[PDB]
Amino acid sequence: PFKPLVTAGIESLLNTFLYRSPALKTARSRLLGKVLRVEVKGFSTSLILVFSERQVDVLGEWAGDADCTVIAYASVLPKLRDRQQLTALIRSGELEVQGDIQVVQNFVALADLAEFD
Amino acid sequence: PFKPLVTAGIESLLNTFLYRSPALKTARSRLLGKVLRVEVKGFSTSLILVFSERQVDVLGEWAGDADCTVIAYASVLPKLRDRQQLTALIRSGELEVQGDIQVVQNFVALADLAE
Amino acid sequence: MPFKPLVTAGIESLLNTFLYRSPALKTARSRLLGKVLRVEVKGFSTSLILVFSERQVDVLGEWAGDADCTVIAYASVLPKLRDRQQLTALIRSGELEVQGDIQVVQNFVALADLAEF
Amino acid sequence: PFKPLVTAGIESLLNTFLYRSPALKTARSRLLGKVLRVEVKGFSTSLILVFSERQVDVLGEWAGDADCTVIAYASVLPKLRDRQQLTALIRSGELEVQGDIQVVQNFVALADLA
Ligand SMILES: [Ca+2]
Ligand SMILES: [Ca+2]
Ligand SMILES: [Ca+2]
Ligand SMILES: [Ca+2]
Ligand SMILES: [Ca+2]
Ligand SMILES: [Ca+2]
Ligand SMILES: [Ca+2]
Ligand SMILES: [Ca+2]
Ligand SMILES: [Ca+2]
Ligand SMILES: [Ca+2]
Ligand SMILES: [Ca+2]
Ligand SMILES: [Ca+2]
Ligand SMILES: [Ca+2]
Ligand SMILES: [Ca+2]
Ligand SMILES: [Ca+2]
Ligand SMILES: [Ca+2]
Repeated sequence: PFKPLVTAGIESLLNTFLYRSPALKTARSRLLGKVLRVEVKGFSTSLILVFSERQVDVLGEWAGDADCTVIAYASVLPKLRDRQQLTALIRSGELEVQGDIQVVQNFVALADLAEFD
Repeated sequence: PFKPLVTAGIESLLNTFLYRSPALKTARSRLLGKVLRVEVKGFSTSLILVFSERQVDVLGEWAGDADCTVIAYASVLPKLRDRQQLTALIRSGELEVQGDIQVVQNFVALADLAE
Repeated sequence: MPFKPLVTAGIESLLNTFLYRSPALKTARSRLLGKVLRVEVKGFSTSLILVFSERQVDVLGEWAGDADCTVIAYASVLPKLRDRQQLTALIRSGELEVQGDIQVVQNFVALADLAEF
Repeated sequence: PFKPLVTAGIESLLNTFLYRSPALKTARSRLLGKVLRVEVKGFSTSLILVFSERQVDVLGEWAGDADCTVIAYASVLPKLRDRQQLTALIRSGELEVQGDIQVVQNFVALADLA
């Protein structure tokens, strides 16, 4: 399978850009204890992001309850890099939000200020 | 340095009794991604339990939102060993539950299976 | 882009997902507790340092210390370090060079062989 | 039952104080892949500390050979909190060091920074 390689590469990417900088501590702390389930529309699978203080875990399977579920095609997910693009994708129907919309809004705010040094 | 030793001793106790047995897997999985903030009434301090697949983190301070908040004096907290004791503690007023009562019900069911 | 920080993080993610999740791999993992395996990727002329603990494996890009076992091979031969029945042939062929404690790479390959991908 | 609770409580304490701060990264990296066996002299028990990048593992038992072994009574072991403290305990005879003394020196330097 290619899913174990996709979840590991996404985990690597999110942690390198969102969890390395001390400037991103406040944006990361808004996501503390949150689970963001992403339902990939093209493929039959989901990606589950679990947010901690020092890391984000990106899982293929999760027996728990998610605080926010986002349903979209693989192609639209890289566009979730700011609040302006998130409002447009919801409006266009491209992205469906379930649960606490503030989880995905705080994710996109953290992603908007992604940096590595 | 009293509180850091209490949170570490509680974390040690919870993981040794609740996270070691493979028989407790189903009870543990009902607590996955849940946060249980305990407000210790006597000492006016809190203990925050965060539940994962392989462990429970016990923290002195937590900046997030809790799924369930239990308010009681330190003396009543060790009595959360089964569902019969929980129902009595709530009824007597000794224990106060806020949020999702199912988080504390699944905690005492997991604690009942430990010993 | 920082491919090395992303590569070490993606490798760390996979090794932990496949080798550190199953309770069947507990004994194989325990043979590696306290060991450091340095891998020199011949094509890229960069190294990966694996540090083995009880509950996890840490993957570092740089380390100024001395590793218990250093394995030198090209990126393409490294996925072949999954068959315990082949590691002896790998070494004989010259494809993989072992320095230090050969029992570290033998126990890594045996742990990797037990895992299901 | 007592020992699994002691090793787990010590593991919890060491990780909370030594493995949380990014300022302790360099001190932690000197301990990478090292095993420090601690022989508690009062109780007939040992604690084995295994140092990684992101955590310390505290084990009750281990069949391997440790990089360093420290032998002392439970009462003197909380005094291993700085480099001047360790030099005094060795001098006085209160603490016995076996193996690589640099493992315990780097542990006490990491503990001093906390
Ligand atoms: Ca697509
Ligand atoms: Ca939650
Ligand atoms: Ca309080
Ligand atoms: Ca508090
Ligand atoms: Ca809050
Ligand atoms: Ca009380
Ligand atoms: Ca009962
Ligand atoms: Ca019972
Ligand atoms: Ca070693
Ligand atoms: Ca095989
Ligand atoms: Ca196999
Ligand atoms: Ca003894
Ligand atoms: Ca012993
Ligand atoms: Ca442990
Ligand atoms: Ca000093
Ligand atoms: Ca100090």
